[PDB]
Amino acid sequence: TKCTLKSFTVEKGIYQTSNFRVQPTESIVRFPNITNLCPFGEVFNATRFASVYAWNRKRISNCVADYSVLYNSASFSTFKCYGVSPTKLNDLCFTNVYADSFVIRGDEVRQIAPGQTGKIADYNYKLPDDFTGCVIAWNSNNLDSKVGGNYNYRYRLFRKSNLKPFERDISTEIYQAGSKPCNGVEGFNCYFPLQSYGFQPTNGVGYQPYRVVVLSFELLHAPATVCGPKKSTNLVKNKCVNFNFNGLTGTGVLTESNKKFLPFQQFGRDIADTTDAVRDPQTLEILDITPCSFGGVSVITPGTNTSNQVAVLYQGVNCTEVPVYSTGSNVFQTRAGCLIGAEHVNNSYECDIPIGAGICASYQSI
Amino acid sequence: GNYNYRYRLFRKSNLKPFERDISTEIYQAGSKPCNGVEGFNCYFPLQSY
Amino acid sequence: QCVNLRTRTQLPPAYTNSFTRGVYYPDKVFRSSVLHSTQDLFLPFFSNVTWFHNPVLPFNDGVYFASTEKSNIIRGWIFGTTLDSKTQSLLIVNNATNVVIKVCEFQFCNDPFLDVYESGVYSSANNCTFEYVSQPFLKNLREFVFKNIDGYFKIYSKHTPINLVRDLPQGFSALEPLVDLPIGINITRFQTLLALHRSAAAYYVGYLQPRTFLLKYNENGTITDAVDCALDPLSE
Ligand SMILES: *[C@@H]1O[C@H](CO)[C@@H](O[C@@H]2O[C@H](CO)[C@@H](O)[C@H](O)[C@H]2NC(C)=O)[C@H](O)[C@H]1NC(C)=O
Ligand SMILES: *[C@@H]1O[C@H](CO)[C@@H](O[C@@H]2O[C@H](CO)[C@@H](O)[C@H](O)[C@H]2NC(C)=O)[C@H](O)[C@H]1NC(C)=O
Ligand SMILES: *[C@@H]1O[C@H](CO)[C@@H](O[C@@H]2O[C@H](CO)[C@@H](O)[C@H](O)[C@H]2NC(C)=O)[C@H](O)[C@H]1NC(C)=O
Ligand SMILES: *[C@@H]1O[C@H](CO)[C@@H](O[C@@H]2O[C@H](CO)[C@@H](O)[C@H](O)[C@H]2NC(C)=O)[C@H](O)[C@H]1NC(C)=O
Ligand SMILES: *[C@@H]1O[C@H](CO)[C@@H](O[C@@H]2O[C@H](CO)[C@@H](O)[C@H](O)[C@H]2NC(C)=O)[C@H](O)[C@H]1NC(C)=O
Ligand SMILES: *[C@@H]1O[C@H](CO)[C@@H](O[C@@H]2O[C@H](CO)[C@@H](O)[C@H](O)[C@H]2NC(C)=O)[C@H](O)[C@H]1NC(C)=O
Ligand SMILES: *[C@@H]1O[C@H](CO)[C@@H](O)[C@H](O)[C@H]1NC(C)=O
Ligand SMILES: *[C@@H]1O[C@H](CO)[C@@H](O)[C@H](O)[C@H]1NC(C)=O
Ligand SMILES: *[C@@H]1O[C@H](CO)[C@@H](O)[C@H](O)[C@H]1NC(C)=O
Ligand SMILES: *[C@@H]1O[C@H](CO)[C@@H](O)[C@H](O)[C@H]1NC(C)=O
Repeated sequence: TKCTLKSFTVEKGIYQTSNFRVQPTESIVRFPNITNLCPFGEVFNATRFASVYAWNRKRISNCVADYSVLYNSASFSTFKCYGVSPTKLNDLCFTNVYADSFVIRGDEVRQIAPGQTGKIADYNYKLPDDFTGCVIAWNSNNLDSKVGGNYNYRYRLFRKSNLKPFERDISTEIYQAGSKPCNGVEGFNCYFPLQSYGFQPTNGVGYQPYRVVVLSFELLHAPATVCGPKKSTNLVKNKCVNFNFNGLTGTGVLTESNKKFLPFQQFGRDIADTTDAVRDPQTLEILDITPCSFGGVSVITPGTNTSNQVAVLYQGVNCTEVPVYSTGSNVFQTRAGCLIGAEHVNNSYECDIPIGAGICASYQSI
Repeated sequence: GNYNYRYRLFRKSNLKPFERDISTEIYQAGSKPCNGVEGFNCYFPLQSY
Repeated sequence: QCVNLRTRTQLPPAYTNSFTRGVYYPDKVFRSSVLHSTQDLFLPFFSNVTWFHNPVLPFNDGVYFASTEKSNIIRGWIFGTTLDSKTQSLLIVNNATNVVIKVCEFQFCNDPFLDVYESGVYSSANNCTFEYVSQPFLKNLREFVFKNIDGYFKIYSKHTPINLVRDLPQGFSALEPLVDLPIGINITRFQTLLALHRSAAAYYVGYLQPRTFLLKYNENGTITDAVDCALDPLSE
């Protein structure tokens, strides 16, 4: 009171000092059951991968993809990422994903990178210097390499120019290194641009077959529909908490409600555009939201010059949630709120310090 | 090429203004604990130029 | 397997009165016993709606489609701008078991028709992007509203049992939302699909315009009455 009045003495009366509100206890968040997972098992558990110059391309859109398990997979030799951090990509998401799968040599694993050159990097698959996404590489010597020679795999060795970003070259034209033309038959200056891979089970690290899949993320103006599930939690009732019901955020106390939502609404507002009811996305039931209690506090004093003790009134607050004056003295509940520090008397006198609803207080104690 | 200059690559949180960090410790990028030993999802936070 | 017919399908393009049909729930918010004013695309009251007894038609901002259907002869819809494989096209079919939605660059024929003895009105189907299958859509009145806003295709539907003979009956019936699709296309024309067996159908088409309406919600949240704020001075 003295601080609010900015004085060291207080006259008799009732003053309004500060406010009061209940604080949130914990937080909750709800989301639908989460289904329609992006097809990724058939990509990384596929039987065979195509050639490096004929890399398989897969388009991913309109699903939910959990990349945390891929990042936590212990069977992957190399898991690199360029555009974003591998840990936090599960939250942010773009509109579509492109997967390029192929098989290269052990020493050619670092050819597939921005700002890199090589036979694969310039003839089979070239990444733009501004590429965003990730690359997953793993040895497959026990599977792809053949004891009789895995010559089914083929790699491009010759081309007049390099490869454009995300461009596939499958041209089988006879490369003419020299100026002597050839009528489709390789000669001194004519050669086949594609050569079979000579993978063997016993060839050493660096020449063993390595399966590599490159994931690229694109953010066309169409709405983004592919990224990780949003983990939900349980719910509580009869507690002023803050909630995030399917992206609708607010603070209040949640109770059971008897309103009858029609089967396509999700939340309701009464008037002046204030939400009152929500539907939990999992259990599909109607809840009720109430703002948890608040109100002003006032001090009743007989005057600093007279005495030194005071009483406190919380305005429009039920006498159940009061919290140093948590117990104090006898506590009275009145139509105007709750009062602490004064005793109720059966007599009746002239009104000294008005309080409200037909009652007031005076000093004798208060 | 000059490699006497290095910059931080990994950090647990965001730096406060006018703050200095010089500790060189392995990063537990993944769920697997590195336990002070480099391995999968464990990289040196300093990157050269 | 698509060929043009011999005779012309000279469907008479008649006109009739809209009355007070074509009201749909604008959002998914529940309100009880309240009057709410909203501005959006609607079919104006007492408008002049076209009646067909399969020409290429424009799309404009939105489309209101009505069918005085008997025994479920209408089957689907086609959407697009160039209607060829050089641009994206949308296809919706409702056969006996389910409804199929495709977003591909087809090569339709000059007079598509379903045929009965699946889909053969298109010569090619390439670069397919979106596929969808769901429950079947359909003396009955079938009302549909088609909208396309910021890459979202909105489809609202309603079915009504009627006993009147020819024109749209007087009354009020709101339309619930049915389907939302997050596909970005700039559709400007559309078409009707009929299972024409080799051996003459009436439907009504109207357009939507931006305006403000006043809607009444009863205790249960059902829209039972509406007022057009631009019809006459009393309504204003
Ligand atoms: C490819 O298949 C293997 C075999 O099932 C998958 O590995 C399993 O992953 C689950 C998920 O953590 C584990 O509980 C199993 O113990 C694993 N089994 C084996 C034999 O490894 C692997 O996850 C699949 N890969 C993809 C991308 O789906
Ligand atoms: C979301 O998934 C949960 C987990 O299965 C579903 O909860 C079960 O629903 C069945 C359906 O009758 C009940 O028999 C079970 O008792 C529920 N288990 C619980 C509540 O722990 C829930 O129904 C799903 N919600 C959907 C599909 O909307
Ligand atoms: C403050 O809250 C309590 C808790 O509900 C109220 O006590 C209720 O009083 C009515 C009328 O006497 C009883 O029918 C209820 O059973 C009581 N509730 C409980 C949980 O027992 C109290 O009335 C509230 N204060 C005021 C001024 O209304
Ligand atoms: C109605 O259309 C649906 C959708 O095309 C048909 O169901 C599919 O038919 C194809 C072609 O035989 C199958 O490959 C799919 O497996 C079917 N899917 C389902 C969910 O059944 C259906 O057969 C058609 N029915 C009629 C009577 O035309
Ligand atoms: C075939 O489909 C692809 C992929 O949907 C189309 O490629 C897109 O083309 C548009 C046109 O400028 C670009 O803006 C996109 O970035 C491309 N990639 C996407 C959407 O992933 C291609 O245009 C289609 N071909 C035809 C003839 O329509
Ligand atoms: C609005 O909802 C109420 C309550 O659900 C409906 O009142 C019930 O109507 C059914 C059939 O119309 C009766 O069998 C019930 O007995 C009614 N409830 C009670 C408590 O009597 C009401 O019909 C709904 N529609 C309107 C326009 O009010
Ligand atoms: C008010 O204060 C004065 C001294 O400042 C004192 O003499 C007087 O008695 C006080 N009045 C009371 C206590 O009623
Ligand atoms: C008098 O006051 C007491 C408490 O102060 C109360 O319990 C009682 O009901 C009142 N009236 C009487 C005793 O008639
Ligand atoms: C509808 O338009 C036609 C011509 O397009 C006209 O003959 C008819 O009177 C109109 N009906 C109205 C305005 O109710
Ligand atoms: C449709 O074409 C217009 C140009 O006429 C273009 O501005 C618009 O972006 C196109 N729609 C989409 C979804 O790209």
